[PDB]
Amino acid sequence: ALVPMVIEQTSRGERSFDIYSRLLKERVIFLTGQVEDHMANLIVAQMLFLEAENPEKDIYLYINSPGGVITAGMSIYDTMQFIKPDVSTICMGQAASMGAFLLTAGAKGKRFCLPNSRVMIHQPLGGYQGQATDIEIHAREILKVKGRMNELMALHTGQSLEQIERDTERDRFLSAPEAVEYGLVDSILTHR
Amino acid sequence: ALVPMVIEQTSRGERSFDIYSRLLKERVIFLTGQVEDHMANLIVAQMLFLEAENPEKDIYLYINSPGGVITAGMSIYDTMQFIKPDVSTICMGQAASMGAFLLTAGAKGKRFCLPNSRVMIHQPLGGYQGQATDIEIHAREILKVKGRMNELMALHTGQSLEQIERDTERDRFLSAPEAVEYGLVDSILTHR
Amino acid sequence: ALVPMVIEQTSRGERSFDIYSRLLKERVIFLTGQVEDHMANLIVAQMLFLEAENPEKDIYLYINSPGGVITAGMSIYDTMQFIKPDVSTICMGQAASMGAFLLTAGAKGKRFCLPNSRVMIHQPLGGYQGQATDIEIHAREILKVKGRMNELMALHTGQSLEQIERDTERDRFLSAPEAVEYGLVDSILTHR
Amino acid sequence: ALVPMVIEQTSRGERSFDIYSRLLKERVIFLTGQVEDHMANLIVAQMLFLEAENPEKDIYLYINSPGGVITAGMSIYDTMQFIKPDVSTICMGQAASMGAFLLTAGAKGKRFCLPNSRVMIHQPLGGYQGQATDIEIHAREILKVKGRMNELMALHTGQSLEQIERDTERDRFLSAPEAVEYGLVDSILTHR
Amino acid sequence: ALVPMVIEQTSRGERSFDIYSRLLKERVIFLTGQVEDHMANLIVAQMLFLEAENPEKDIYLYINSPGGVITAGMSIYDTMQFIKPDVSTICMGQAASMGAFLLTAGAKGKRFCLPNSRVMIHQPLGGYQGQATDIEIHAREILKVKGRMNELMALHTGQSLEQIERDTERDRFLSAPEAVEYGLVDSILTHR
Amino acid sequence: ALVPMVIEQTSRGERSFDIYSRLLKERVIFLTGQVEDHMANLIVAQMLFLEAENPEKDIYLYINSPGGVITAGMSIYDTMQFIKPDVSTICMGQAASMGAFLLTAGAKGKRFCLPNSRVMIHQPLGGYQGQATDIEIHAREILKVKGRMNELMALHTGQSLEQIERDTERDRFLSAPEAVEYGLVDSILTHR
Amino acid sequence: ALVPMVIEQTSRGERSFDIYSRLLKERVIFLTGQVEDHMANLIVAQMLFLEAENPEKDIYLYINSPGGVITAGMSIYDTMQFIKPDVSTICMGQAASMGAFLLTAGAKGKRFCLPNSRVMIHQPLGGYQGQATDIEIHAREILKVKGRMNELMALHTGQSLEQIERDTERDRFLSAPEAVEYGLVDSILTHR
Amino acid sequence: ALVPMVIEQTSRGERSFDIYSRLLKERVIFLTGQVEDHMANLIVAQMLFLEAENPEKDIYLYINSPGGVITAGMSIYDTMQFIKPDVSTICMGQAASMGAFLLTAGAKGKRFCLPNSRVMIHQPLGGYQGQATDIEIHAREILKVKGRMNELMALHTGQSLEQIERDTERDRFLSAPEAVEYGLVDSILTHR
Amino acid sequence: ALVPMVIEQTSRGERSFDIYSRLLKERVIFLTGQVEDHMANLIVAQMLFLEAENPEKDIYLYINSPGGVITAGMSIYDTMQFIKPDVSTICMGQAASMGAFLLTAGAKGKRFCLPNSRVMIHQPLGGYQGQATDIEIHAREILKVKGRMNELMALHTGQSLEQIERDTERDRFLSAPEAVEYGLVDSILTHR
Amino acid sequence: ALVPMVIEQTSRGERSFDIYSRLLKERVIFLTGQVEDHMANLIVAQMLFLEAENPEKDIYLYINSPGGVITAGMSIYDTMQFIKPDVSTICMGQAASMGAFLLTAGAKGKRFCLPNSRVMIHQPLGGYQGQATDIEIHAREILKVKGRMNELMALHTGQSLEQIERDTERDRFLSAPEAVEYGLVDSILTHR
Repeated sequence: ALVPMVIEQTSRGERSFDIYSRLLKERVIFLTGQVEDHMANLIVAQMLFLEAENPEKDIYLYINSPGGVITAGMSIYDTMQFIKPDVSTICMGQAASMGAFLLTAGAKGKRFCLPNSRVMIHQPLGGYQGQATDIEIHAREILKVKGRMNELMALHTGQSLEQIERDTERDRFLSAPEAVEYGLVDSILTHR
Repeated sequence: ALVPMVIEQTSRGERSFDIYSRLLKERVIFLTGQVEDHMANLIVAQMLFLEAENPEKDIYLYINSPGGVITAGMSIYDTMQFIKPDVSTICMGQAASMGAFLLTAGAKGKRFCLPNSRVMIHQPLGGYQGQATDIEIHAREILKVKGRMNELMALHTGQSLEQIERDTERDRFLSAPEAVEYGLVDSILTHR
Repeated sequence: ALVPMVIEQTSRGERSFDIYSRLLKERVIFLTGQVEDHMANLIVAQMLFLEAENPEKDIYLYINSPGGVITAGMSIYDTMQFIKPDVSTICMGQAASMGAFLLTAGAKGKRFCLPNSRVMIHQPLGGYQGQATDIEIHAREILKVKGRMNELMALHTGQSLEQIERDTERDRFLSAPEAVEYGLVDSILTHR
Repeated sequence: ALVPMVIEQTSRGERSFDIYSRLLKERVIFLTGQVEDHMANLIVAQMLFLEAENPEKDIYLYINSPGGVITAGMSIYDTMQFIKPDVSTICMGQAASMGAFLLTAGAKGKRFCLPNSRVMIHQPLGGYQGQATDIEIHAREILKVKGRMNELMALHTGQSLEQIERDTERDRFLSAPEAVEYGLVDSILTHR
Repeated sequence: ALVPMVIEQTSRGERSFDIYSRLLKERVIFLTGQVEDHMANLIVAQMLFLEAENPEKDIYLYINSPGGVITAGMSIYDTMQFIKPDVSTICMGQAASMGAFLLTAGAKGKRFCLPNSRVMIHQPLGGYQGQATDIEIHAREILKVKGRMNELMALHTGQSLEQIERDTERDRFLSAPEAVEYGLVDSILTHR
Repeated sequence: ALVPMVIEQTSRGERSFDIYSRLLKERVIFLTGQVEDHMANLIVAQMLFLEAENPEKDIYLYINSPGGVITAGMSIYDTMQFIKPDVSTICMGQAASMGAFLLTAGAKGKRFCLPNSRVMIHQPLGGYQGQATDIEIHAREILKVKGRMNELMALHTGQSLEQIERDTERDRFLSAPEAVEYGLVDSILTHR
Repeated sequence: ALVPMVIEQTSRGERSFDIYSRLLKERVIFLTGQVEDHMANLIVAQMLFLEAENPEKDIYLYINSPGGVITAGMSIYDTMQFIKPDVSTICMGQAASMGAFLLTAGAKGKRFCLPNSRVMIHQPLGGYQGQATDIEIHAREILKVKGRMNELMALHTGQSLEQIERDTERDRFLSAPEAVEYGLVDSILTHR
Repeated sequence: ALVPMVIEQTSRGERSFDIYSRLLKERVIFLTGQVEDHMANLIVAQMLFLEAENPEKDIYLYINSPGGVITAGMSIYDTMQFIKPDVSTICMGQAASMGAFLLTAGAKGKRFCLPNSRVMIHQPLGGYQGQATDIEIHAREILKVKGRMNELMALHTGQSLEQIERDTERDRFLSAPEAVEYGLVDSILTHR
Repeated sequence: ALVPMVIEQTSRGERSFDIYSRLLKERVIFLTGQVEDHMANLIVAQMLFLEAENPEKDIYLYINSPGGVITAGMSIYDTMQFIKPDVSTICMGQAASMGAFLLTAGAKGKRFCLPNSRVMIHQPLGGYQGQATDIEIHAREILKVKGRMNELMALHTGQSLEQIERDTERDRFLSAPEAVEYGLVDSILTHR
Repeated sequence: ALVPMVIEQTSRGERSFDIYSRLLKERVIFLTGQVEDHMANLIVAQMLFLEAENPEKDIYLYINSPGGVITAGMSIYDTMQFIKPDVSTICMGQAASMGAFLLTAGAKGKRFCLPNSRVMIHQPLGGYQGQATDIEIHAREILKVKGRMNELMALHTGQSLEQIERDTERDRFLSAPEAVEYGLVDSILTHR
């Protein structure tokens, strides 16, 4: 019973559903832990599934994540922009590195975070071993990636590009009220 | 049978339910072991689930935990303070560190612990490796967290902030009667 | 087939039940292996369930275990004392250390053990590493626990406190007839 | 609950399927992780299954993978060309190495990638230990494969063979707009 | 969801089968990965099952494998020859070593491979440690096996025995068109 | 040459001694690295040897060390106090923990440190595992040692005892000028 | 001979020394590999030994090292400044990090490097684990060291302090001509 | 006897030196195995020692090595160019990578190799992990080194710079007669 | 005493040499173990040393070794062919692979083996991992070496090249008299 | 003092020799432990050394050995037969396997063993992994050795060849009196 069962009444009222499936039914998706490929593929499958179910309703994404692989994370980034319905992202716990990136990518006006949460941002990491010529190729690609993400942060936050450039040089930590002022989230949820 | 099944009768019931799901129906949630992200993620889902079923009834949270990750613990804390119904926390076994933190966060007047339990509190731990510049950044963040945790302790317990500041310098152990006197819990359950 | 199925009859049933669930239904709980947090947590859930189904009948606890974590063991102890129906404990195989402690915690007149069983008792173990200041703090806490466990032994067995302290300095082994004379159990079951 | 369940209505409505089975029903297949033999044996079974279900409709293949074993990739490669309905390949995240090989192999006019994706191509890798005579045999086989892979790239992309030969000498990275101009994909999906 | 489910309508309409069972029903068996005892044992059970289901219809065996244990593989070989209906083998990906051996053992006129596949053949491997007397016994046995394997290759392929012996001295790789000319397969499948 | 040889002339001039023996001859002892039993024993043998050669002349002890095991360190301390000639201690690099303790134990008026050195002091560390009874014994002994070390610090430095106790609760770092003002050393050497 | 012996004539001519001792005799000291405590201690012993032999003659220090422990490096630095004769440093191979620091510490007008050498400089690294209180203490100390390290660079190179701070934020590599222009060395040696 | 002793007569005849010292006396230095810091440091000492002994006589350097660290190899190179007597290099066994570089650095007209030797040349290897900004710094530095090594090859061999760049793209193996035509060596030694 | 000392008299009788040096003095060199770089390097030094001592006298090389790395072995081979005095090679125990190669390279008429010895010959081994292009480069170099080694076997033994080529396809073992007939050695030593 | 020094008087009397060198002087050689190549090589060097010293006097070889590699051991065997003076072998402790082989190889009439020593003999051990073709080559190679070892045993002991072959199929143990009767040794030593 790592994951409990719940029961809901309908017509027949017989069906029971793993608590996470019960939430998927209500259009709630959770993103937790490291961002990698298998995890991300599952999240994308859930979004495509909900898009098909009802193209006219919002999807709520709950984020609590330390970061992860950029390539994997970008498949979520693009799915969210490609599917028709809005995705509203809510930050709880933490949204760091790639987690923060996806958090700001939610529908404008619908980006919210709980009051004791933390958001942290920073330039991408990477590395390589090989011949001097291969090193050059791989170095150029990571720099292009850094530049591209810098452009997307400016687009979603409203900050100038140069300001974004300075702010990601070293780990930058933001409290929930700062994330609001900075422009990463629109508001802080407080009480029901 | 790591987890046994139980049987209940209702309308046409029948229906068997893993003993932990049987208790979820009674609005009982257990929090045990280390506080981490996957566990915490699941508890939050359970609280949202109960909040939706009946916004007007109390949720009982059983705590028996040695401590854990602060970020994960804060996710739980913020949900408890958001959802409409009261959460009544009961400490059994131990509530140490972050576990103690969540124990006192329950609804006022409803924080209760069993007579042979133990509660322990202490300032947060952490660390880092890197360039002197990055060490500075990370040191500032841990100090801010320490400060925030102390304010929340003072708020929930009624102690002055300085008293909280002195008492968490080193591990402080409290017996159940001491937790009551100090202000971490309101009362001790004895016999039905 | 690690755990076999059994079939029972009722009205319409039939009904197949993991052999351990079949016994939970008869108000029988088994406690085996090391006492720890996850397992203890489950024992507690089972006792609360049975208490609700029929507050007027006894619960039988079968004990066969080498010992374990005191904190986890205390949660079981407090629940046994809190709930309304008597809990009758039966020792088979062995009841050592924390296992022996819980054995004597059963309802008076209802503590029974099988004739070739063994009971062993001893003062608690522990340890620590750190600054001399931290060592003192932790040393005091273990001594407080030792004192508390002795009080409870004296209370439940009828021995004076001084006698309990002398007898637990080093491991002490008792045969079933010795446990009866000493006061840990009330009687020995032989043949039906 | 690693994979959530979804419920759909039909006549009776008794349909409960893991989200991936639910999407197979809509003719969507995902390819993620390394390309190997057990995985690229399940994809083949799924494509054959869909071909029979309806020989006149498109199959959608989502590709997000770093590369893999050429043999495994080739059984997929040949099945896609053999079966009657078009396979439309969509690149998300990354399509590197053998992953890119399969991406370009989809139906003409239907090869598309999301805007922040990456495609990377390069000559095949391998190795051997043994007698000089065996080394020669194995060296020849890998060179034949390199030659064959280059012909297939030229066929599908429209580049001359010599241009393909010059571009795969070292890891070549292409951004989504570059893949379009180069000829690996036909277009970029933007919004539904 | 490692293996997806598929639904099939009949009379009443309730059929849910793992995709691999769905294909067994169509008389398709898949042989992949290393050939060993447990897997070989399952392939034989499936063939006997189909033989009984309908003695007058062909069985299709899909082969994609690097090789394996001769002893285990020979139990598949003998079953294929014993049973009544023809077994048609199709090579995809690769058929190396023992894989190639089983490939050519299918019904004459029905051995077919896909165009980008590879087939590789070689003399058997083995080894031993022990006293000089034991080494001799084990050396003789492996040589008898080499002899028997060559006779069967010559029988099924039409090559003279001497030609088979020369060609298996060292790893020999054959492309799909060569396998056809050599006589390992009868033809190459192209498009539906 | 992990350690080089040097040549000096006396009478006949045939003197080639390892560089460390050459300096022992000038009544110079180097103490570096962790202070543990085998190494400390050698430091003591060297001091006894020098005392015998000339009871009226000073011995120079160079200190550069991160810490030690205390017991070993005390045998060095007591020897320095017991032998007749003054031991003048010089701190280069660092003198932490036990190293700092021995540094201040040098003859009054002769404690000196180089200008870019660091001195750090703190209360002793330790630990134990066992029965609650043994834990008590070991905890008492470490506290007695802490007390004794503080008395010796106050004696040698001129600080009040109360001040020493407060200052060793947490690691305290002192720059060379701070060591002078505090009273750990008498002066800073500058240039010959 | 891991290290060869050489023969030199004097008076009787019976002189056979380890080539490194032969060079110590010419007032040549080599500093190579990581800078740590045991090796640094030896370098200091050699300099004291040479200072005693002839206070009026220059000592030559050859440097080829990647870096090391700051504390160990400082004991070398202070001895060089303390002893009377000029120490002339020569860089061959590389002088990185702490090695670069010691290189510039040589007598003004006598710092020289070979033409294909490399010099690299950066801010110091460090780290720590523990209670938030201890983290603060250790973070403060590393920052103080960083500050001290910048003052000495500016002192020896003639650069302004602000310029030094900017230039050590991230590793900066200098070719031999750059080291001269920047002021780390006075000149480049070419041919005897 | 890892290394044997040999006897030679001068005056008194009492000379028994390790065979390698015996050859150092004849101005012969051997460079074997990987080039690294400690070994390179020793070669430099031998070369300086021989220059002093007799500035007018050639030094013979035997090379047999697979390659090594560029920095260490460069300190050898600079010494060869700095010291006054010519250094004649002779290659036996192999001179690969950095080993080949040093081979060509010998005095013009005196570079010679044995007839069955092999010489191999290639571009520098390296790598790095860290932030995109740090990658940018290190990648640039390895490219600067590559450029410098190519200039030195062209200078010593007489090849144009463009020709050197093309030839070091991938491992290039040369036989002794090829090394002569290319210009890495002046001639092949045959028989005494 | 892994290696014993022996005493011999010349003039004053003061000669005590390691038994291996005692035999080096008689112009005897032993070759045992694998032929690698460091060991081969020592043999070359010994042969150069003996050549200088007396250019007109034979050098005896005892061979007992299982194999080697070829490159190191070729430096031994070239030295034997360069130095003026004949080298007489004697095989005892075994001369396999590279050992056999060096055995046959000795002076004609002076190659001899003991009667119970074994000689074994085979084509060279090697391997490589990497891009298909690099595999091709490395795969060519190993074949050039195979070619050259066969050319030298034929030259020294008198066998035709075609015959050598056939005989080294697989391990070929020869007894002492067979080696004589084949032409690897000139004769068998029997008794003094 | 792993090995002690001993003093002897000769002429002047300045003689101090390791105890093993002292015994070599008396023509005593010890063979102990496993037989391998580095060890065997030393024994041969010692025997060649003694043969030269005095061709007319016996050499004593003490054997105490569990066995070892035949190839290495045969180099001792052949040297013993080649050199002019008789070699007398004495067995103490044990002479097993190859150790027994060498024991009987001593001069006829001079093979002696101590009364509680034990001797054990058995056919050769070995093994191989590879292609069936290589297995055959290596298997024949070990059988030839078995045959040759059998001939030599019969030659030295006087047993017929058929008897030797029957006796070595399984480990055969002989007490000292049986070794004498069998013919492995000539007699048993008793007391001086």
